Amino acid sequence: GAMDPGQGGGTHSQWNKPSKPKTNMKHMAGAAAAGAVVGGLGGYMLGSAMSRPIIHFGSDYEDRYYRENMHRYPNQVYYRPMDEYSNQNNFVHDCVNITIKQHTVTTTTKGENFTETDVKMMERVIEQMCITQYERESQAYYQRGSS
Repeated sequence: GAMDPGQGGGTHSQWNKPSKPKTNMKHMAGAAAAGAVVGGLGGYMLGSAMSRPIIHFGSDYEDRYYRENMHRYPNQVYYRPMDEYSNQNNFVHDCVNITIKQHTVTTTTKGENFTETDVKMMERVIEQMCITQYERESQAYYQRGSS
C-alpha cells in the first residue's frame, strides 16, 4: 500500500506560578476588647439575627415604607456585653450606635442606595433593642439582688 499520513500534538496547560500563602492579617494588640472580636469592630461582639420590630417616626407613609423595604434591611446587630457596675447604663447607650456606625456605609457599599432617611429607620428599631434588655433583664438582677 501507500504510506498513510499522520499527525499529532499536545498542550502545555499544566503549570502555573507558585502561590504559597502568607500571613495577610491585621492585628490591634492595644485594643481593649470586651467582645468576641468581630473582624468589623475588633473589640465588640455580634448578636443573632433577632426580629426587627416596627416603630413609627414621622407618618404611616414612613411606616409602610420601612415595612415594605424591610426585606433589604439588616437582621442582626453588634454591641458590647453588659457589666455589673454603673457602666451598665453607659454602654447600653453606645450599644445601639455600634451597629449603625458600620451600617451607614455597609448598606451602600453592598450595592444599595440608602440615604439618611433610610438609615435612621434601622437605627431606631435597634435603639429599643438594647433599652428593652436594660429595663427587663438588667433591672431584674438589680432590683432583686444576686445574693
